[PDB]
Amino acid sequence: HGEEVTPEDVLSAAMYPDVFAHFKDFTATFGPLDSLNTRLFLQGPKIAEEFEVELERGKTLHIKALAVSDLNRAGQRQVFFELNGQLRSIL
Amino acid sequence: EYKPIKKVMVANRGEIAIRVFRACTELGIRTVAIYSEQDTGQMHRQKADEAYLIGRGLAPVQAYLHIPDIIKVAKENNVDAVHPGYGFLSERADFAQACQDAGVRFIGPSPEVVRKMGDKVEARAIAIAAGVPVVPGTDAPITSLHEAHEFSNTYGFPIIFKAAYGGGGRGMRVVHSYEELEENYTRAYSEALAAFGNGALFVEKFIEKPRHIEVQILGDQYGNILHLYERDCSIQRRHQKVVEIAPAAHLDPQLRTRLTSDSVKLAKQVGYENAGTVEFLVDRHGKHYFIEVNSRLQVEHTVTEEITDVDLVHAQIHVAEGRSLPDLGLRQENIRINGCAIQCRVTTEDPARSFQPDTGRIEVFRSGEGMGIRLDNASAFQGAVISPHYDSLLVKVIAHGKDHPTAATKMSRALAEFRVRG
Amino acid sequence: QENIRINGCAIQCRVTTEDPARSFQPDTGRIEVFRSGEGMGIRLDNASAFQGAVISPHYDSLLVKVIAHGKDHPTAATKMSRALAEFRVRG
Ligand SMILES: Nc1ncnc2c1ncn2[C@@H]1O[C@H](COP(=O)(O)OP(=O)(O)NP(=O)(O)O)[C@@H](O)[C@H]1O
Repeated sequence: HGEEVTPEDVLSAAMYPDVFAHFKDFTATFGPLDSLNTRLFLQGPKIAEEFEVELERGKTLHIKALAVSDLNRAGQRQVFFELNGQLRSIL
Repeated sequence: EYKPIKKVMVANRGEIAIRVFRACTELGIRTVAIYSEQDTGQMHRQKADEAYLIGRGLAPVQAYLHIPDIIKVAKENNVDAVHPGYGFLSERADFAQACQDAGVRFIGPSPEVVRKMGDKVEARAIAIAAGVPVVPGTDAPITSLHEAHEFSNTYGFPIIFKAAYGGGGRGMRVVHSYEELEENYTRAYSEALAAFGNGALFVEKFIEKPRHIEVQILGDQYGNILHLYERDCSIQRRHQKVVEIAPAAHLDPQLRTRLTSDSVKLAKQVGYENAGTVEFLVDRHGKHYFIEVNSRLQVEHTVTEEITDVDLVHAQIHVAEGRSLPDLGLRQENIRINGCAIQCRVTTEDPARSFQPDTGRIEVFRSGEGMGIRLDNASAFQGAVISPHYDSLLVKVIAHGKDHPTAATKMSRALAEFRVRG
Repeated sequence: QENIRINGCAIQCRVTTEDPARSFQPDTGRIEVFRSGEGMGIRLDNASAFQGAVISPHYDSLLVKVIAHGKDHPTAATKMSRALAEFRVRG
């Protein structure tokens, strides 16, 4: 699962390989963490509320949560997020 | 040949920012964008590479006019070049002088040329200095009804008062008799002294059937000046541009070449060295009367940009680099006429009451892409909210075709294809 | 014949939902974001591309046809480079 692994990660893997693999697998899927608010990371975005997430020195973005659908056929929900000016649906 | 540019920052919003970002991305130059807090839901923010906020505790219209914040944000981010756009600090030489003193490159003319332009007195004197006839009228500002009476008696009965301190229409009313003359002059003077600053007024001759022709001028620092082509925009609801046509409607070749020569001579005498616009006026009998010279890039540049197939933003960037015009391979004999173009602007004004601008939320948006159809989307997208603090521009549309009726029909189809609901 | 003349150069490209990695195998799914990249000398023809569209697994897999007209070959090549960089189709 190595594409740009640095020596620091090489040494970290020798410490705890199992949890390192699990952490890398989790980070690859859900994305880069520790840019979120702690209450946002634990609780989550409360509905009808807009918050801000800082990514790089200029990359700054906003999220607003709109609503949540019901189970369609396969235990799947649809969530409508409002980005800077657009709408995205996630399953 | 000189110090190459590695980063460019812009101080406008909407379509200019998008255009210059496309230009910089074409040359692989990093982009820096600025925005106000009340304007945090646009597209140019995500289009650039980095974005920063200015005017945190300022007015929404005044946040973009704060020089020190722009200067410090440019200094901190290792920005080398800055573009002024139009309508924001473009016609204030103070910003140019501050940028020069800060060691940052300014995309445009020197502060001396800007100071020479602006106020009408210096430009008018420069015009009368060499050719380029101007409309007959008073020279010094007029604040007395008596001298206005002699000026009306000498030249002609129908006159219009033109004011200073602002290029907008303001109180442009025409006097056709004597009884209304005194009351109109008093009202205009009161409005100038109260609602405005200097009560400088001028008495001239109102042309019964005006027709104004624009010409673009491109200069370098090696004393080379090239005219692009002419433009006609006679469609004015009151005093504002509505629909633009790329070439001359019906101009005699002698007239067009004489106008070109006069514009080139004026630019050379002033020694302009960047992209600017020269405005004139044509009577039914035909008398080219000087109006003013625009020191910035006009919004209606796209028609000429499409006719001659020459990218003006690339030319401006490369000339700010230092490369001379022959190096770019741009010659007056190397350009030619190819087709015609029609330019139109999508606004949010109610077309019934008073062309009063409207506000709301866009619910349904679709766009029309055609053959000679080119689209510039400022803030048009699904679920967009327009603010009344700024202008009301949605889309800038240009239609290109082999003939004027052909371009007209193509643009008609394109607008019929547009779909904005909400 | 006399009224027809060469004027500039052009480049034509088509975007397709195929995997250039394994076997140029077509891919099916639902699009979650779509954006346009029309510019100065850029002409765009959109067949079926909108937010939340669904790609049928049995019909043609063409989304958008993009064309550049320019004064020279490198110019149009750069315009395609920039326009393709500007396009964003995720999911
Ligand atoms: N026939 C005319 N005779 C004399 N003056 C005229 C005539 N027609 C227009 N003017 C002026 O031409 C001006 C055009 O209005 P406007 O377009 O708002 O100025 P402007 O070109 O934008 N100035 P600026 O902002 O410095 O670029 C108005 O002040 C008109 O009164």
